[PDB]
Amino acid sequence: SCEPTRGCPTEEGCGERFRCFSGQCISKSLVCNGDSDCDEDSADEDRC
Amino acid sequence: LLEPHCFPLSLVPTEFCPSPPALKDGFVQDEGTMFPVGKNVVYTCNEG
Amino acid sequence: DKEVEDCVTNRPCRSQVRCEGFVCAQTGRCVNRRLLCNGDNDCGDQSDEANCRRIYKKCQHEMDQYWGIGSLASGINLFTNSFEGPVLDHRYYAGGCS
Amino acid sequence: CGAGGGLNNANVFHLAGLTFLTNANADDSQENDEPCKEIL
Amino acid sequence: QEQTYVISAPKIFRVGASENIVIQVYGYTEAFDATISIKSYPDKKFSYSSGHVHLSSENKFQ
Amino acid sequence: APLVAFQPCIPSKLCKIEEADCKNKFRCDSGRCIARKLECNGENDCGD
Amino acid sequence: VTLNAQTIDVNQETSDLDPSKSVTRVDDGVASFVLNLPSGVTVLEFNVKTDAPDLPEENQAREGYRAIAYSSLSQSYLYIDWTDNHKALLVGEHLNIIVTPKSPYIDKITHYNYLILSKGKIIHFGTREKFSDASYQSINIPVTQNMVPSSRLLVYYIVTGEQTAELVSDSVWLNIEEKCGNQL
Ligand SMILES: [Ca+2]
Repeated sequence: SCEPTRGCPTEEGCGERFRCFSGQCISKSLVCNGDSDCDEDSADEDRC
Repeated sequence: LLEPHCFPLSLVPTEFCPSPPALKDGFVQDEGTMFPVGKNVVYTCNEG
Repeated sequence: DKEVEDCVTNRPCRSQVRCEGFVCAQTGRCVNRRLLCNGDNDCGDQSDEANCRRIYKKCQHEMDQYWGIGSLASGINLFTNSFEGPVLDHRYYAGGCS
Repeated sequence: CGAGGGLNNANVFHLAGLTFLTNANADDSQENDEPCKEIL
Repeated sequence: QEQTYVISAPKIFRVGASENIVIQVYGYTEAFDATISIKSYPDKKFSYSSGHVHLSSENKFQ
Repeated sequence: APLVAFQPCIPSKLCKIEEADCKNKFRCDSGRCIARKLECNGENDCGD
Repeated sequence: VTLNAQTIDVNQETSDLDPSKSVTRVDDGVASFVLNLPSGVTVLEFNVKTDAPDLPEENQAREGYRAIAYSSLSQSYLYIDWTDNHKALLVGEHLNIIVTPKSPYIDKITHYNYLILSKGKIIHFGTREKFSDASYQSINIPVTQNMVPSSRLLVYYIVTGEQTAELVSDSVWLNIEEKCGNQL
């Protein structure tokens, strides 16, 4: 154990781009494209 | 210089100006214990 | 290999780690809200697909499980070198359908 | 511009005359306004 | 993503205008500080203003 | 010992690249301007 | 003036409110209405026509409008409980706005936060906390002099799912009394 002067880095999402469940970012033109553009979790294919 | 937050930081400064000069019939519109390098102050002259 | 008994102590307990999505009523799993009514059993006991005001499908075709993929889902006793029983839900598809 | 609310989280701030920086999955760089005429 | 922030600012900063720039953070149980700053563009090597704000349980990380 | 190196770095000018207007040719979603004859072609000439 | 309101559910269901009628006021110009809505409402499309009997109804002026839910991907919401009252708040009075963080994730929401713009700039900011009663503190603070031409209140929180997180927000225009701090 050790008390750090170092921060844990935050982690950051996608803004104008769509975001999958993992946190990877993908173009909005690939939401409901019907391929699985999100590599594993295909949130781009949810409830279209 | 690019990505500072990845590193440790002494975000508290350790280089300073001495307190600003006064003026005749005016004062420093800002006040504090020290002013770090490249911190501004602004002056305002007193009533009238 | 064991003996166990009930207790009457009153020490505080913090066992309520929040299911943020939906509690799978029988299994005590939690599933994220995009998986409810995905046309799939994410709870184990089909709970997530109850009362679906519509269901949305994803898989456009029939799709086999890769062979033995549910067999790989089980942990090993490394010393007998044996699969013992089920540890990861290799029937869980998180959207998926790639 | 306009009386309040928004289409989405980013658009609430944008219609309200704010902008923001967040790691929580939004960015109003997505957005623009017309020459405003929403009289209150 | 347990840890998050928002800074908010006006859509446009006014030149010489003492802009009031707010930060909030979340998912934290320990205090820390941040130099919110207005800097040169594109070259990001000079500062037109900075404020070393303290984020603490006292101010509920705001 | 790898033959090239790249360092992350702060710009010092604006990017001056143009968008294509392409005189009534059909701008596909990945940015190719295919021939206008191919609008509602059938098959798939954009790839997109 | 008279109004038609075709609400749309969370699902296919389209449902119409009963047609409603009122007159534009004589000192204010306003014709005002309040619509109840389905708890599942995704959108409303509404139409308004002038109901003035002097109009041949095909030349009677009319307008159509559309109104939308706040579109949370996580289905987490934040509602300012304000009825859009027309009369301005008087200088220095306590504000009396309640707020609800309607969300699947409320156990994570210890607090919500708010900002007041006046003219172009934020002039107040603060935080509001969860009761044991599972509602949250109201936006109480006195309408200080920095607000007086008019002001805008914005409200937000961020919440986590299991692995997403979302900015959740609302905003309201607050009309404030035209009275000065110099009181001249
Ligand atoms: Ca399911």
